[PDB]
Amino acid sequence: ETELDNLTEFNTAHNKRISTLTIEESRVTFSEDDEIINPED
Amino acid sequence: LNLDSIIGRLLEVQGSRPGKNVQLTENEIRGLCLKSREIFLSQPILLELEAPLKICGDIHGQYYDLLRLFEYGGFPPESNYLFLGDYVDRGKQSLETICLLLAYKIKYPENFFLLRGNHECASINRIYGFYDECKRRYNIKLWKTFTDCFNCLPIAAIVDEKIFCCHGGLSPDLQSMEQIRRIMRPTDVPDQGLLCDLLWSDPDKDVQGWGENDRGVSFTFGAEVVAKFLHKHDLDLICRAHQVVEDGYEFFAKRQLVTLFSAPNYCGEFDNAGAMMSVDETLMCSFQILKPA
Ligand SMILES: [Mn+2]
Ligand SMILES: [Mn+2]
Repeated sequence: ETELDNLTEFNTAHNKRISTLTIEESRVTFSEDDEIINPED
Repeated sequence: LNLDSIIGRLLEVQGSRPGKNVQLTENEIRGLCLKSREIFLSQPILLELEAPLKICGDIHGQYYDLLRLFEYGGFPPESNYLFLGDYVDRGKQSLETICLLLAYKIKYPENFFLLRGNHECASINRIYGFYDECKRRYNIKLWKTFTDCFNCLPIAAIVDEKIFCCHGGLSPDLQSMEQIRRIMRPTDVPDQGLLCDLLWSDPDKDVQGWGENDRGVSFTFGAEVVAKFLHKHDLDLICRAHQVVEDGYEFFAKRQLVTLFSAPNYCGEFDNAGAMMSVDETLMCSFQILKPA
C-alpha cells in the first residue's frame, strides 16, 4: 500500500466521526423571471 | 503542460454536432489532476466566497450542456462559478467535462470553484460509467489518478455569509461550521457521518426532523430542520443539487432551500430542464434554464 493510500484510509476513518466539540481558546432575494437559454427548443 | 493549448482543444468541438470527443494525452490529463489537486489542498475545505457568482448543479458528463451553460453565463473568467459536484457518470463525456472544469480551476484558481459530489468517489463512479470511460479511452491507472484528485475536493461553500452550498444537504451531526473545517483531506467518502451526509442527504416534505433515505445511505430532512439551521447560523438559503428536478431548479420549505440540477434530459431517461443560478452583488438570485429537447 502506498503512503497516499495509507493517508487517505486514515483520513477516511477519522472523517466518519467529526466531534461536535469545536471549542476555541445583504439579504437573499429572488428575481421574478427565469431566463430561457434555448427558447428554440 | 500547456494549459491554454488544452483548453483550446477542449473548446474546439463547441458547435460540432454534440458528442464529438476530445482526446488529450494521458500526461496532459494527469497534469490537470495533479495540479488542481495541489490547488484544492491549498484552499479551505469550507470555501467562503463573495458574489457575484454563478452556481451550477449536477453535470454528469453532459459536456455539450456544460458548454451551453458557459456560453450563456459567460466563459471563465467572464463570470465567477461554483459547481456543486457530480461532474462524471451517466453521461457520455465525463472526461471532457472534468478536464475542462479542472483546467479552469487551475487557470483561474481564485474565480472558479468546484465542490465534491457523491459521484466524485471511486466506489460510485466505478459503477456508473466513469471507470468504464477511463478504461476505454485511456487506462485504469488514469482513473486512479482522477480518484486521488477527487479525494481532495472541498466539501461546502458559504456565499457572503448567507448561502450555504453543498451537494447533498444537512447532517444531524452538523452542529457548527468549524466541524466541516476539521474534515481531513485526501479522503474517501465514508459510509456514514458528517462528510457522507453533506454529499448524500435529501430534503423531504413528509418528514418532520430526520428520516430514512430510500437511497440506503444518509438521511432525509424536513422543512423544520432547514428553518432551525438557517436561524442558528444566520443564513438565508441552502443551495444544493444531487436530485433531478423537472424545472431545473426547485424550492423547498418556502424558498429556504433550492435544489439545482444542470443536466437537461438527464440520462436520456428524464425530461427535466437544467438550471444554473446567478447571484448578483446584492444577493439577488435568478435562474437560467436549459429546456429539454
Ligand atoms: Mn449526487
Ligand atoms: Mn447526481
